[PDB]
Amino acid sequence: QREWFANPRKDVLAGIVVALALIPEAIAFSIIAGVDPQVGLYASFIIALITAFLGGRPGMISAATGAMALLMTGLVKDHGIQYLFAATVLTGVLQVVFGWAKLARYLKFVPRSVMVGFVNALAILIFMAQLPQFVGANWQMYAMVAAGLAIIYLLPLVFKAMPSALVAIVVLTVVAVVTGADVKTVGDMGTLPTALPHFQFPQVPLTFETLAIIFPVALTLSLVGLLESLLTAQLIDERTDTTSDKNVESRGQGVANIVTGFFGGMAGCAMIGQSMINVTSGGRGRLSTFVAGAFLMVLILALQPLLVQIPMAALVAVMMVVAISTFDWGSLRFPKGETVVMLATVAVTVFTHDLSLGVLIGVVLSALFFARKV
Repeated sequence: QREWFANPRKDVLAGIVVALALIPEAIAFSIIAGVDPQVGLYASFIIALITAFLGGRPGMISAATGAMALLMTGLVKDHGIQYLFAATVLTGVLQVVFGWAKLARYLKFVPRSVMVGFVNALAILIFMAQLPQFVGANWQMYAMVAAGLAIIYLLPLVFKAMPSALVAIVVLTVVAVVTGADVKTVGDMGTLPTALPHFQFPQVPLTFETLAIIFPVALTLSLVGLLESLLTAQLIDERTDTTSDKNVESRGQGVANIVTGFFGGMAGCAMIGQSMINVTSGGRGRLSTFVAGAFLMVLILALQPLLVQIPMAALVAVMMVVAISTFDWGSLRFPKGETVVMLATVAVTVFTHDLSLGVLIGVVLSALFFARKV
């Protein structure tokens, strides 16, 4: 059976840390995808749980990332936050289908140009998503986001193994509350969780015509999620040692997303950064991810009235730096076609504000170049 409970002392702690790092991610990504923070937090929780029990690679955090959100942001403003639920259920179904058929090894065939393009487009789309918080501008917004970047970039050279983003959020919250600053707070953008996720059958989609409109986004969500899970897995593999079956990982991902969709949640996948922060801080057990999700839920339920008071400048700063962390690649001075693919995805996503379209043209372009090679 090979199932363990080794190193609880470090796993629990690591889970706590990455949970504290997980809250603002889910809230923000929820706002970016035009939906309530509740959906993102729920998603992170239940996904972390189910992956903790059925995941392939232990110590890998699967919660809620922009890589999923920016693919649903178009589905929510055209059909609603609930066609999203259907799409997440179907996504999980496609993932357990992908795992049952044992097709993970084919993920290598996916062009690097398409992937790097996806990453770039993703990041700059994050940065662009932070812009509608500046169109209605009070100088408190500017001052607190600038001081946010400042404290995030200048404090950690003096401090230790505790996030500068944590200090940023806490300090800016305390300030905004005490000084009574006039700025938008998170509680305005959407409702925050006040109870446990209840079984919400997607009462909002209807069979076939729904299928015809959620199948593409479920496909892209599934593929992106399995890619993310694959690379995150392999990086944890390199960091330590494992013979992790990526098929089992894909299945766990699938089931997770399925029940997530059945409990009023978003779509989720593996998170590189938080998995790395986890393994670096001593997390290498399933209890790490479990405690991540659980302590996430407990803490967001605990700080709820304080949570809704958190100023939007702090979170827009955190997103502002997560974008920067995501984008920067090797801007090479190389195959013209591949560069063409990356820049195509980037430019198309930038112009249309649709990540799915960038992915689509990436796929078809890579296919054309392939036909030209073959």
